Amino acid sequence: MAKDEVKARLAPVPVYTVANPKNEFVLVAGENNTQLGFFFFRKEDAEALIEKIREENPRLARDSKILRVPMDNVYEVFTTPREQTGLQGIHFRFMPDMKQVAHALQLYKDAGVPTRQFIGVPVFQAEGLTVTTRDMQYVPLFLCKEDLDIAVQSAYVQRNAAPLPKVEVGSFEEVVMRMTASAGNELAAWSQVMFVAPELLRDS
Amino acid sequence: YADEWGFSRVGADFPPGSHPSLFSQLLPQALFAFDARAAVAAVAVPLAAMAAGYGWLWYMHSIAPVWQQALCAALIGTGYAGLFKVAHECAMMRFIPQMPGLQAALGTLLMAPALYSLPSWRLHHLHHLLHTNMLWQDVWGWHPLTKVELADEMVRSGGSGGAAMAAARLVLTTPIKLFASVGHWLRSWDGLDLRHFHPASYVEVLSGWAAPLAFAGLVLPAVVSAGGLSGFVSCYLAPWLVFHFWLSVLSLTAHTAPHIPWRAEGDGWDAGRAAVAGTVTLRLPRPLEVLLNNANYMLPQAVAPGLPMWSAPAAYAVLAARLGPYLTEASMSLKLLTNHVTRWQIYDEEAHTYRPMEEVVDEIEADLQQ
Repeated sequence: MAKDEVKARLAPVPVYTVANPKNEFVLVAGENNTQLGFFFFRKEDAEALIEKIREENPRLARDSKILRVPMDNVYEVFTTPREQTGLQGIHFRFMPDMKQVAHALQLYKDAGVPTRQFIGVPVFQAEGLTVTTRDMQYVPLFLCKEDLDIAVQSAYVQRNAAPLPKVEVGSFEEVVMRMTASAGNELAAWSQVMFVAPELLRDS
Repeated sequence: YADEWGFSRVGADFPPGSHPSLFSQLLPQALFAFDARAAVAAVAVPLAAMAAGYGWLWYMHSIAPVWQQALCAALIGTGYAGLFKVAHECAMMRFIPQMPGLQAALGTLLMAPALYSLPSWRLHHLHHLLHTNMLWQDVWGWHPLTKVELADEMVRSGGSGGAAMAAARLVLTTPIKLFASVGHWLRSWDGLDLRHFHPASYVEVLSGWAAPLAFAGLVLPAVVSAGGLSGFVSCYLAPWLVFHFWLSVLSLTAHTAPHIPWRAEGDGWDAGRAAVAGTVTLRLPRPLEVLLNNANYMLPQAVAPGLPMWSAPAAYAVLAARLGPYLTEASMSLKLLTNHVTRWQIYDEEAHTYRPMEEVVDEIEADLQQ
C-alpha cells in the first residue's frame, strides 16, 4: 500500500510510550548508543519502566508521563531513516505482552516447534473468521487471544456448529512490512485487513 | 557568675535618669549615612538565599529526603527573616529616607509574605520601644507570666486546672515557646478592629491590613493550586515556621534574663535602665548575621532610631567600647535555648527570679488555698 493507506488501517491500534513533559522520549540508553524507544502495547509494562526510571533517576520519573499514541504516528516515526532527521541510533523496538507471547508459544506448540522462542508482537487470526461490513467482508487481525476466542466462540455459537478454526499467530512487524510492500494480489488481500484493539471485546 | 547560662558578658548595674537616645552622641555621624552598596547587598543576599532554596525545591520536590527538605526550608526561612528585617527598617523609616514612597512600598511588599502589616508593625514596635521592659503595658514583646497571674488562674479558676493553666503549661514549658511569634502575629491583627486606632489613619490601617490579605487571598491559593498540601507545607508553611522561630528567638533573647528585671511604671522603671541595661545582644556566626541582616543588633537601633541597619555592628562595637560594664551579650547556643525552655518560665515580681513553672505553682498551690 501507500503510507496513507497503511496509516489509515493502523489507526485503531493504540500503543503507550514514556515521554518527558515536552513530548520527548525516555530512551533507555544502556551502553554505547543502543537507545530503545520500547513502544509498550500494555500500560503495565510502561509503568514498570516508570518504576525502573524512578529507582535509577528520581528526577526523570516525576517529569515523565505515559503518552498514548495511535499506531499511525508510530508508523510515521518508524518509517523515516533517522540519519536524515539527524537523530540516529534510537532503535524504536516493540514490546509485546508476556501473556500473549505465552499464548503465541502455546499455539506454536500445536504443530510442534521450538515453543520457547518468538519474534515480534504476536497477532492472532482464525482461518475463517470474517467481519461483515456494509457490502465488503474484512478479515480481522486480532491483537488479543481472548478477543479472538470471544469472537470465534460467539460466531460459531451464532451460526451453529469440527468448529475449531485453526487459530494462527504471526508477528506484527511482518504484517506491517507485508502491508507496505504488497503490490499484486497481496494488495487486495491486505486491503481487507481489520485491526482489533487489544481491549475491544471486553466485559461489555 | 553569669556565664552559667551562656550569658557571657553580663552587665553590673545602670544608674537611672537616662534616656537611650542620649547615647546617640556616642555614635559618630559616619555611621548615619547611606551606603547604596550595603542596601543592595542587604536586600539581595537574603533574596539570593531564598531564590537558591526555591530553585532547589523546584529541582527536587518530593524525591528529596525529609532532612534535606528541612534544611532547604530553614534556608528559605532565614532569607525571609533577613528580608523581614529589611522591611522592619523600612517601617522604622531608616532604610531609604530619601524615597519614603519606595521605602513604604518595599516594606509592605516584604511584609506581605509574613502576613504582617507595616503600619500595625511600626505602631506596635514603637509602643514596645516606648514601654521597654515595663510591666502590664508593653504587650508587644515577651511579657512574662507573673506568679500573680498564675496565682489568679490558679485559685480564681479553682484548682490547678484551667484553660489558661493548660495553654500556658503547653506554651511556656515546651519548645513551642520558640514559636510564640505565631501568637504574637495573631495578636497583631488587633481583632481586625479599627476602633483601636486613630480615626485619621483608617485608610492607612486598612491598606496595611489589606496587603497581607491580598497575599493570603492571591498567592496562597496559587500555592495550594500548584502542589496541594504537600506543595504548601514545604513551600510556604515550613519557611513561615522557620521565620517565626527566628523572630521568637531574637525577641526572647533580647529582653529576658534572670539579671534583667521587669518593673511597672512608678516602681522604679526607667528608659535607660530598661534599654541599655535590659537588652541582651545575641551573637551569631557571621554568615547567619549577614543572612539575618544584622537583626540581632537591636540595641544601637534602640539608642539611635535613625541609624541604618548596615552600620549596626560597627555602632555596637562603638557602644561596647564606650559604655563597658552596662551591656549584656550572649552567644547563640543550645544552653540559652534549653534555659529559656526549661528554667526561665515564670517571673515572680519580687526578685526577678525566672523559675520553672511547677516550683512557682507549688507555692501558689500548696499555699494560698491551703
